Amino acid sequence: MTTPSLSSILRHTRPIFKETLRAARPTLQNALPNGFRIASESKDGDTCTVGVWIDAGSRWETEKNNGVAHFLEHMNFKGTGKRSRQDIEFGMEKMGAHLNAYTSREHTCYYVKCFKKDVPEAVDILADILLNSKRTEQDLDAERQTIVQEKEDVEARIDEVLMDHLHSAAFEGSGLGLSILGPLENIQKSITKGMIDDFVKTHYTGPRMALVGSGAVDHGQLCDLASKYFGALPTGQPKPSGFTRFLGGDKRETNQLNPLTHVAVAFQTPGISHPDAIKIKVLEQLLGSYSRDKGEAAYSCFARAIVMDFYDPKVGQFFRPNKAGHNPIHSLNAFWAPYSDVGLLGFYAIAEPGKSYGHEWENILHYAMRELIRVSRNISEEEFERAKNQLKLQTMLQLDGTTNIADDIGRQVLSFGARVPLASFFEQLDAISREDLIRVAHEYFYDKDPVVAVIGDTDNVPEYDALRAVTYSVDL
Amino acid sequence: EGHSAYVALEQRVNTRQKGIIQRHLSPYDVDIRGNGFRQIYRLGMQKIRYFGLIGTPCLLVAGAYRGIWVFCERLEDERYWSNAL
Amino acid sequence: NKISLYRSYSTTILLSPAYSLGFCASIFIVIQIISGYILASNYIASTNESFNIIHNVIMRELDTGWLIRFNHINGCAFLFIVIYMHIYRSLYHNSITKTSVWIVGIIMYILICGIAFTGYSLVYGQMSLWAIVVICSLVTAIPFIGNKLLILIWGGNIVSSVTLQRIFCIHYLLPLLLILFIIIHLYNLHNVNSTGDNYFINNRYDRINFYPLLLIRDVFIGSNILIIYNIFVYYYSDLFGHPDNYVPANPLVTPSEIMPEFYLLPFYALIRAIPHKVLGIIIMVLFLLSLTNLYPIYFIRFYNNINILQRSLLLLLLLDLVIASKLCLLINHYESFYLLLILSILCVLSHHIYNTSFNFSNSI
Amino acid sequence: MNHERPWVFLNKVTGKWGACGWQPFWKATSQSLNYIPDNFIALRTNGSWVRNLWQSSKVLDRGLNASGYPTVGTTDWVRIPLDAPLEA
Amino acid sequence: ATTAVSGELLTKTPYTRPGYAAQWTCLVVLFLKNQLLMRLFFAFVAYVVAMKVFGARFHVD
Amino acid sequence: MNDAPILAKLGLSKVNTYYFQRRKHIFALPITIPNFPLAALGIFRSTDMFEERTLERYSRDEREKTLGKAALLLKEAKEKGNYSELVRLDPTDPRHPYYFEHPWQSALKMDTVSLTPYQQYLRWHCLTYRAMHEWDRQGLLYDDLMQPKALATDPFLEEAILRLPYNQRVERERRLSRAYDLALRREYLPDEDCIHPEDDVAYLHPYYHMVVDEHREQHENPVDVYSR
Amino acid sequence: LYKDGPVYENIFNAGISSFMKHALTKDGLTSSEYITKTFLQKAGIIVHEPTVVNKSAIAFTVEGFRDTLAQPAVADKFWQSLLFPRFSPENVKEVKRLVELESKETKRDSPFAYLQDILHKTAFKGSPLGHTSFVPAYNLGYIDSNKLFDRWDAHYGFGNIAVIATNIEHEAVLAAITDSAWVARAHNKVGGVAAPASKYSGGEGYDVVHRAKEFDDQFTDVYSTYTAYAFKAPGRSNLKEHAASLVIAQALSNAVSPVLNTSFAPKRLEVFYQAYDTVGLIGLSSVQASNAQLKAFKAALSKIGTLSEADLAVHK
Ligand code: HEM
Ligand code: HEM
Repeated sequence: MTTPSLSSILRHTRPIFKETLRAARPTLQNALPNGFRIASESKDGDTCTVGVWIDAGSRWETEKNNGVAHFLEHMNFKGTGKRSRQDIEFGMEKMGAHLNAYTSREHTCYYVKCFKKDVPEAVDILADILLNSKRTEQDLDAERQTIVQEKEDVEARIDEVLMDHLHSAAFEGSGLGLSILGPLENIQKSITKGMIDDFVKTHYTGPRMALVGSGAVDHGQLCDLASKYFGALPTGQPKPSGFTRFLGGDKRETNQLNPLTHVAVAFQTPGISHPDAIKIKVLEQLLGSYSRDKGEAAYSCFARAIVMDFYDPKVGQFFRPNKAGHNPIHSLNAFWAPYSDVGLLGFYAIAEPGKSYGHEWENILHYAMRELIRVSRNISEEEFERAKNQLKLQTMLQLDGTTNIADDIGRQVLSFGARVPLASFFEQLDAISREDLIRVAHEYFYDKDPVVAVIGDTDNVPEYDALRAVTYSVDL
Repeated sequence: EGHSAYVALEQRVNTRQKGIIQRHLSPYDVDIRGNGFRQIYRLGMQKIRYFGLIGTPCLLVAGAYRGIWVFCERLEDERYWSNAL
Repeated sequence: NKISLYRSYSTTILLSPAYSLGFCASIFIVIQIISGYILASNYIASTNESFNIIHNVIMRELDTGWLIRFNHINGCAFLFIVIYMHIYRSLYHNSITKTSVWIVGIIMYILICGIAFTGYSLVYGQMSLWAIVVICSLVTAIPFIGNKLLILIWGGNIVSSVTLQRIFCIHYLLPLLLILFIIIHLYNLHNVNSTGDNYFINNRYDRINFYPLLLIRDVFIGSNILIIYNIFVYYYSDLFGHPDNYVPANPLVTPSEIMPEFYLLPFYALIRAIPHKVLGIIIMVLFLLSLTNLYPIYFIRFYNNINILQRSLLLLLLLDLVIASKLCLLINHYESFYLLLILSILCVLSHHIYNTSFNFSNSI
Repeated sequence: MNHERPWVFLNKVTGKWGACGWQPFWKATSQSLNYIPDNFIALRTNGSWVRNLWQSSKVLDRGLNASGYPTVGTTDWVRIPLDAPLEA
Repeated sequence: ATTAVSGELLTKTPYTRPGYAAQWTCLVVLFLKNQLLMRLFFAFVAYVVAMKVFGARFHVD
Repeated sequence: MNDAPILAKLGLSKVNTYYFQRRKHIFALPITIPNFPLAALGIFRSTDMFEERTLERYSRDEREKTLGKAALLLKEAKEKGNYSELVRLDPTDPRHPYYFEHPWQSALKMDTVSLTPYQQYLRWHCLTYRAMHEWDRQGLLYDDLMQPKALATDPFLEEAILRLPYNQRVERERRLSRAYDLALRREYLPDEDCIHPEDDVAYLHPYYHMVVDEHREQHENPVDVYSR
Repeated sequence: LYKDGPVYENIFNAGISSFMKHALTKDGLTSSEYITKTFLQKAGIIVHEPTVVNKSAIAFTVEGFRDTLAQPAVADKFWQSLLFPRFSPENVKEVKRLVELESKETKRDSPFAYLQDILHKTAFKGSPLGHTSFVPAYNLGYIDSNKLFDRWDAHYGFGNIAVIATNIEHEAVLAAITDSAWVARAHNKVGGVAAPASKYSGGEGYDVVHRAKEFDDQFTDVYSTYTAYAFKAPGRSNLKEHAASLVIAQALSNAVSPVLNTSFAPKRLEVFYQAYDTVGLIGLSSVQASNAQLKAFKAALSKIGTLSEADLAVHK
């Protein structure tokens, strides 16, 4: 390597962050006397996304009907009293559109992307499937095998299996810690028409449903259609308000034949509607993310602390140098999963298992927990500013396209009761204090019980007890 | 020996060696007197020159200390011989 | 598998005969251990029987108890001589780069000084008693808790039978810890290997098997040094000693000159050259601590080569230490030697062992 | 300091409303001559919430169907924000 | 043995290895510049300390 | 020096930096041991003027010189469009921005008119003190004797050796093994094989310096004050 | 956009562009990888992994607020990267590791992407579009700093670089990429590279891999066979024919994919239309394909052929 490196001698120019704030049309919202909500954000264009967001996921199941939400999702597409499955598909095809159904732990949505001239027909089909769909036993028995195949397919996604493990470990004894699809024995035998009908009756109520429109749409037309179709929904009982206890612990799946090891460590945080929501988001952006293509170019104190020990020569006075052959980290990502009651804030690390009985994962978790303690004690102003700017950009990056905007509108309407204007959100983001952020970090990280999920060669990943002993330091 | 610090060092620093030919004779075919007098002479001369080099500062300082020692010794002899103690 | 025995450890070919000093020191450690174990089997520690049981029981009731005692004495003296040569060679060849080996060696040196002192205390003679008294008078200069400390060391206001018994237990115990430290010394060395005459990084083709060539060389050098050793045992048995230790201890009388053994004299000089007792204690502690290499710990430090100027300065250090020992003994009668004593001590304290690469840097 | 902007509680079954907010308070001592306190109940605002409350009083007392607003725990009270005037 | 800026190798300047007298002189001068003043200063300090602190006299009568 | 015309056209000095070495501090801190007490402080220092002086690479003047030479290379590349060639010169090429010369490589052919008496002494000392160690009679180069140790390794040094071209690494190792074989008998190469002072090239110091700079790069542009 | 890719390689350089994909993003002469990426990442800019677009160019893409991208420092860093490379051996070793991982992961986790690679390799047999997008095993040892520098010299020239922006006013962009001193310090040269055209075989034809013996079965699919049935279609050269091909591809895709999509619907089919300059492919990639299925697909395409103006309105 005879070529010199002038970057070590030169004076480099630092780019600075300067945000762009385009004023979007305000999100209008109305509510029928039934309580069904109607939210709409209009923008110049030729295509619009129209959907229904429902506030009933798999969070409300007691292991006797686990997966009934997904069964219901599959059953809504099998025909209604008026139309058949062939008729619904024909209507969608004539409109040249696709009807997408998505089911999560605390939200479901059925949405259609169409032209502005197909809005009434799309809303008609949505109401038809949601309200008037007949769910007979025969069809229920004809979808069991397709759902079994879907279960077997989703069991093969390592990231999804890892997050399911994390939730099963964290929330045991409540539906929030159950898998979306449910046990195989439940898919094949237990779930029944009675369970599906009970779920629909209990959770598809007026005040827990919203009709969302994004793009070239008319709010008045949407309101008229919503009154026409969704005005008869019952004002059923309120959303259940129970206590979901967080259980620190570990869920470790051993598979020594896997090429990569996935380790997620999470801590309990308050819900999404807590005033600490923005501070937790800023913390998530403070920990940052790292990908292997960056090498040593990690922009956060966290990822960097975990990466530079595989480039450090580790020369000591009385010991031989111990430098890693290569950097084994595939990726590091900070995540926050919130829910109306609770939350999981943590990191997700993917790296090679390494030599058996090595020290790679010991070092990774050592430095990860040290950085958590450090941010609990002190945070620098420059990194605070970096985190806030990155939160601004990340919040803006999620609003690409009418479908994404509609998804954001629906989720915020179901969670906070109304969409928070971006400016308003940003107004609350420049009022955060470094001391407040430090207090939030110390409240939930220091000397707390974490939940760990591991998939891969658990021969090298430290066990829970050790991990519980590194959330605090003797010096403090 | 394979798990030793010097072996680790040689593996880190040195390349994979190639093109080295070594010839060894069994000691039963080597005369113990073979290179004796020549080596005695050469090593004696080398050590004489080297010690002449590195011993000079010590010689100079020892000379100064000898001067001081003589002065102090005869001063104390004079002190004792005159009951000045 | 004899072949597997040959190749279990390999060294450089540049091991000149000067690299057998460790083996000679091992020989003398073995001699001291065996002789001391035989002596202790005939020894009673008290102010009424100690001196008598050495000169009237050990040396006159056994067949060669005198020979055992002379072995113990002259083996201590020669162990110290060989250790000093070992240290001087290590400094000459810049062996401070072997950090583990050097630190363990310094620990062993301090331990051996302690062992020799406590052993010399067991012959309850005039010199033993009064050396104990002088060293403890050094002890009582500690601020605040000195006097009480002294009592705890002596178990009383004077040296007595309990003092001799605890000294005997210490003298018995310490050499075995010294054996363990020798084992650690060798373990670290075999981890990092030997320097040789010059430092090179060698692959297996440039190295040679340790066994049996270096064992045979060690036997040869050991036999020669044992000839030299036994010349002193049988014909100069009392050359490394002071005759006043053949006078039974008299607490009411102090000797004309209290002088320690030749191998502790340099330390004694450091006490005579510093008028303030507390300052002398502090400087002795700093001297011993500074012989080590325990600082810096987390600052990047590495070692460069050694040159002719450094070797000449090392010879000068030897000269200064010898002069300081002789002068510190001579100052009792002649007061004009304080000049040369202080000059030599100051020269000793200003000798560079490690060339600080931090000598050269730039300011902000 | 950064707390919630003032809101309006409204009880459904009883049909009775009322404003509310977070009042900071500190131990009394000497004041400052060169300082007129900023807006502390509604931080970082031009104090329009008073105007919104005044305008919305007629709407609320007349009877408002607030089924589209979040509740407060398990009680019969719902929170109406005073960011913008209430017309419904 | 390094090339010139133009890329060619020039003729080495003639050189006769310094002799033993030159080496000995170099070592003596180096030692003197390293420690002559230091040791003179230490001698002075020792004289002052001995003549004042320890009470050495250095003269008779 | 062979770099003299380049150093002159940039307004720098045609004289080696071995001259101009000077002491600026009284205490040599951090205090390092093993060292006898006073010598630990560093009030009195013993040097033979052949020390490395690596920490003096952290200076603005050295950076200015390096960037001046780099600018000359880039200007030539723009003129002729041989960029790759010019950024792949051997560090022993005087046009390289990191070219380094040992003092004795220019002592026999130096002007010496712009030299003070102390610097003339330094020149004479450099030549004769090189002659005093007899590594030239062992067929070695000075840079061959910079070898890493097993414990308390010189990190830069190790890396500096891995940056060398393969053939030059092999030649260095072969020179070391030949010197080892010679040292077994304390033999010297034939007098006609003595290394000329101008042949004792500093072929490893440019790599050493480049490694030092690259390692300090991330320290002067930290991600955050508390990062690692 | 930097002009280099598989279409410019030969059988002895196969995969070299992949090294160029990463080598340019590693340490350069005037700015290392640490200096650039961190400086961009701490400025609220998302730095994407470089990609090969149409087997003929490498895109280095950056995403962020327009005001942050309009400043002349981001463009300056990209200019530094592209004009003053270093190609250090240790960086090349890192790039070798990265390309090995990319090939292996795409084979294991993106069987359809690997199938596309095979489809092109055998589709355009003796033509530039049939070169491999992944480094073949042998070349993993062969490509090094000297080869990278030779390729960089061959491909050097401002004519091989383009700038593309999507939410920045044009003038601002011109104000950003023209304020660089490094552009003024670089050899001024317009150097173009050209590649020949292509023909089309593909085939009843086969790349054999025993996946069940290569990967662990739990978290990847190892019991499936990937069949791509493809036909020749027009490229982007003629806009009318390209739009017609887009309509045909959408008609085929909608007639095969489910209309009502659920959350966890598996991926079993894909209707692809890869369009190039003057040539393209349109086809169906599937698992556990069958003769009946492929005959039905061909018949559906033929039926699409006979549609009238009125029947073409829905698909349009
Ligand atoms: C466990 C091993 C040892 C035991 C049991 C032991 C035991 C004894 C005993 C009982 C004495 C008093 C008898 C006498 O003075 O002749 C003595 C004296 C002595 N020992 Fe040891 N000793 C041991 C190791 C050592 C070592 C390693 C040294 C240091 C080289 C040492 C140095 C001395 C000295 C200097 C004396 C007094 C010499 C004299 O009598 O004038 N001993 N030892
Ligand atoms: C009981 C006293 C001691 C014994 C028995 C002892 C024993 C040994 C032995 C057997 C070796 C390996 C053989 C050799 O190279 O000579 C050795 C090496 C060494 N010892 Fe000691 N040692 C002692 C005291 C010391 C002391 C006080 C030091 C000073 C710190 C020291 C420092 C070293 C060093 C540096 C080496 C390695 C030298 C080199 O190969 O470069 N030793 N010792």
